[PDB]
Amino acid sequence: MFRQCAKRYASSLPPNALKPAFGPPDKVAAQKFKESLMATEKHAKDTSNMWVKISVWVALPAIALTAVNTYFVEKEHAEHREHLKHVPDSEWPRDYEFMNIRSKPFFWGDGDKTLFWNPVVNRHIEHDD
Amino acid sequence: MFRQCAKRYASSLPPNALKPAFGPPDKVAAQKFKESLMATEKHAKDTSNMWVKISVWVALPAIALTAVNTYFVEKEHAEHREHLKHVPDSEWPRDYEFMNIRSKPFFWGDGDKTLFWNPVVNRHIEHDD
Repeated sequence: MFRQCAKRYASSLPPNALKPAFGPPDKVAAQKFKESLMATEKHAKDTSNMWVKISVWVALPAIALTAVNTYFVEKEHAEHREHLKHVPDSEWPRDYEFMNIRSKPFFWGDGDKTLFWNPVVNRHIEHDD
Repeated sequence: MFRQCAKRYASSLPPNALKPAFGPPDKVAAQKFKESLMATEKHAKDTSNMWVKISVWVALPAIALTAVNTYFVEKEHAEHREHLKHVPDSEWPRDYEFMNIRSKPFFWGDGDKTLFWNPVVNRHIEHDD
């Protein structure tokens, strides 16, 4: 019976459960910017895989130097002598066999046919196995 | 006279969709920049400069071993001093012929006489067949 004790000018019905807002905001560029991003996909490809992959890149030209440095380290020792002496000729395994054909180059020599009886034994005549 | 009214219909609705409006050049370039200056400042990054910057970081450790290698080879003659007599003869092109001409200056030398029997091959030619 008693409702609204004031005379209105136009029929209306303000909000009660929902607020339609009676004032258009100002910040509208913040939406069109974030909205364009959503659909527009920029993230792609694996950047982490390519990043670490660079390691091997510089690791190739780098080791190339360190690799040669090693040989240079023992270069001083190599030139030096400690074991494996090289003086006599008998030590040479090739010599013996080479001595055979050596009979031609020199041609002249002492005891060629007689000395030949030595190597001929190394040949060893086989029959079957 | 006049009879222009603003609100006549008792049922209005905000235009959901609008119509296109073409015309003269709008130029979105000058606006793209003016928009950034509006609130935010100019700003200027330089992450790319980090690529060359790191170059020095890795250039320190690398050159470290490189520098040490410089003295390493120098230690060669250092440790093994006293070297009046040469060695490489076939390597150095000059050496070979040099040993021949040196036969005079030296005058007296042991081992050069017999060895001289080899270089002579170059002096005289050999015609076979």
